[PDB]
Amino acid sequence: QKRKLQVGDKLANRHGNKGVVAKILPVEDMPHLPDGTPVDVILNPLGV
Amino acid sequence: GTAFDQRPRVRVGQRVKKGDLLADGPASEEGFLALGQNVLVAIMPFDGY
Amino acid sequence: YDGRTGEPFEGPIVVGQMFIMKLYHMVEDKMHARSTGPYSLITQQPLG
Amino acid sequence: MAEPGIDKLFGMVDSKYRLTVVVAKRAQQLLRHRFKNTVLEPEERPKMRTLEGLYDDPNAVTWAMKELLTGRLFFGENLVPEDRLQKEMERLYPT
Amino acid sequence: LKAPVFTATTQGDHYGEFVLEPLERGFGVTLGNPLRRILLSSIPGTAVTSVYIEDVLHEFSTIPGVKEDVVEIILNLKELVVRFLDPKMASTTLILRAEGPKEVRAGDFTPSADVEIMNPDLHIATLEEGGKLYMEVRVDRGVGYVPAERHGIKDRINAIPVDAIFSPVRRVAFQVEDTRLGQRTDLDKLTLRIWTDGSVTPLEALNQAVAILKEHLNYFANPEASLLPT
Amino acid sequence: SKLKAPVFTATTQGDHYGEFVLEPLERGFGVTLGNPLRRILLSSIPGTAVTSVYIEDVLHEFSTIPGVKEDVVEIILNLKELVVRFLDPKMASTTLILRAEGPKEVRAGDFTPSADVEIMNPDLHIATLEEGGKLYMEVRVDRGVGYVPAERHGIKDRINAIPVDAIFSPVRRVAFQVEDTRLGQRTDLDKLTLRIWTDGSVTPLEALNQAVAILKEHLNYFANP
Amino acid sequence: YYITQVRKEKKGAGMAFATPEEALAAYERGEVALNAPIVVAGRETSVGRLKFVFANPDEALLAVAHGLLDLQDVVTVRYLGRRLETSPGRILFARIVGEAVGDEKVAQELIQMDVPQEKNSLKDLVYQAFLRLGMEKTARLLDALKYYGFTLSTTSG
Repeated sequence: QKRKLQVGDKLANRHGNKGVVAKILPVEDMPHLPDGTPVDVILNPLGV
Repeated sequence: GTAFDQRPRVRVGQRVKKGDLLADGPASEEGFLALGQNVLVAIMPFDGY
Repeated sequence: YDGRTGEPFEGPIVVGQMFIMKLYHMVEDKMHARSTGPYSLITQQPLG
Repeated sequence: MAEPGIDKLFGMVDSKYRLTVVVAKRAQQLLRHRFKNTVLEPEERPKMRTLEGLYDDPNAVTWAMKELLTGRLFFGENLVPEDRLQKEMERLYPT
Repeated sequence: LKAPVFTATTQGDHYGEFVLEPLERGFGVTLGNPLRRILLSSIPGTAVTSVYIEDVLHEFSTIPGVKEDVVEIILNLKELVVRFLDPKMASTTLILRAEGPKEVRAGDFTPSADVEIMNPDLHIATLEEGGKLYMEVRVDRGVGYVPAERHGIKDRINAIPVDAIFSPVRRVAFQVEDTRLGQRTDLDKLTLRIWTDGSVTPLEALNQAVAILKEHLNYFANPEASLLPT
Repeated sequence: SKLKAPVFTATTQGDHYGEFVLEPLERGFGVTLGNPLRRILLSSIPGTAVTSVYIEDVLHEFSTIPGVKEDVVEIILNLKELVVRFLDPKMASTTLILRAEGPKEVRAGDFTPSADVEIMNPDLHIATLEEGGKLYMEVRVDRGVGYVPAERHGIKDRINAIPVDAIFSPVRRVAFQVEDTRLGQRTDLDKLTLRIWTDGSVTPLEALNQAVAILKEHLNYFANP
Repeated sequence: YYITQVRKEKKGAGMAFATPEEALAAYERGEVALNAPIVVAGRETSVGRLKFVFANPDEALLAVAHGLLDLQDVVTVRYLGRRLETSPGRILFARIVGEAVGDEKVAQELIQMDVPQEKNSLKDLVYQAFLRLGMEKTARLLDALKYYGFTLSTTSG
């Protein structure tokens, strides 16, 4: 069973910033650098 | 229930380094540990999301 | 730059590459909902 | 978007639970006769949005609360005996 | 207040800038974005939709004399980009036969009357002594990103449907800059960049893109249920 | 591709403010139309506003008008809350005039009788003078697009008049918001609601239409020459 | 918070006034060739209070749309029935609570107008609302605030 990220799944980083994907956005949304490249994941500061 | 699966990291007719990556593991990228992805991030609030 | 509306986010944002893991848990395996059906013959309350 | 008109509804009654009990007891009758029982009729009836036009909201309790909110129904604590209450009930097109 | 000068740096099938030189104050973004939006999302392209491999039954399989496995081969195929040519062309089926010590690489596909592989090179399957292959890879005409779990494929069985990444648009950015066109020290010079997989042109994408905005704009047409409480 | 042409409801009050609700738009398009329209809506609709005032007796906004119960500031602001429609479709400038009684309170519909120019909000509390009160005014009205502060234009009709900030834009507020709506299995389709407040002058709906026309017009510049 | 917090630039000690720093003309023209940036202190005022004088919150918030001020610049404004010194965002928060409760007044009455909102400001807003206008309204207030809170903290980023 191939799986694929899903709202409800949980991503973590090496510094213990666990959390659930709660919304996938289409690239039309998503903050993007000036060059055009979009970001990928939008992580909340209030977490820090 | 994770899916351990090896992938070849070496080409046909090549000299091998003593004891070097012939193949990768399940969470491995060319011999180094690969527990996930590095990916373009932005630390900001969205819209309550 | 806000995707939704080309207008820039007022005041700079720290952006960069962060290694992020997908954990053992997934919504796939969770999430279940019953209306009716299999009642145990022993305890007589719905189970299995 | 809390319950529509509930502040008014809580004030109508002594003990709030009474409110529930009336809403329930009404949404009860209002169901056991196809809504041919409303007090509010004309253009007061609550309604529903669709892939289609405004249809009669099918929520008894929602209707029950709108109903009550118009002073048009009464709370007998002990007025009209339970024996006579199920009597003239099954009359105006019940079955 | 003048009408603006339109410019275009269409060099190849990939990449192309477009400039509107003197735009009224703030109009840079007012245009740039809905365009950018419609671009990255809605301009129709093509994708491999599913595959037949010779003696393969599901994705989680492997093929001998093939360093690759079906999964990884599929992640490859996804990237392949087929330019169509006939506009009647709704859906073809590409056929690749491979053998022996060969690096199979897109361009090793069979050429067809109305099909231009836009990114030959591109890895498909490194083959070692004794490797066959024979693929039947189906390219459909769609829009946006259709996951394989959504569409499914009945080009016989052992078919393995493939995730569809249609958009020809590869990335878009746009530049609201200062102009020299003799009015206010507060005007706009827009320049949308646009990158594409040479199957459709920056210019074409842009044109379709505006077409779409227009169509949509015209939905503000003749309105309905009017009048509000007194 | 899929998804039918959406339905566009409009619900209005009849001078200021109307809601506009075009319904099932594919994911995304909500903003894609919504925002650019707002931009155009707040920025590029043609209107008219007071742009310079002369007050007989006294220069400076920061002066003392005697006999006037208010003062130059509240007047300037009061003036900005005035709307006037230019019936004469060629003219691009007009001057208004005022002559003030003793014990009286001056409305905006106490201006110079002048035909050809139509005061849209005849009430409005402009000023007020005391017993033995004198106020004369020469107020310039101008055709325009956005909100243009005095510190920019610096319109000097006289050598004594003080220049005001221009709000030539009949739209006073644009607020829009896209929520999700459902068609069948699809619960996350865009639904854009557009809320336009205009001073009784140009209607919200007219505002919207104008606004669309500007963007479309502009979009036709993306035609290879 | 961010939307109600009031800027404080420092460039400008010799400035604000009961009686003008020279004249008003050159107090304002003081800003343009450097020297004293907008919301600076002194005694009585700031170039912000004399560069910006608005008739409506409407006129104000529009002035904020075109790149002119910043919700949190201090500016002469006539909200309700007085010339307020406020910042357009303090006007805006006031709108929010107002609009979405019904009475633009009662709101202004409840709101701790002259001070940035925080956990406690806001909790006490909610309670205060509940008490005055019934939960129904206090629900709307809640959601209203939940919404503007979110987006605002984004736009600001």
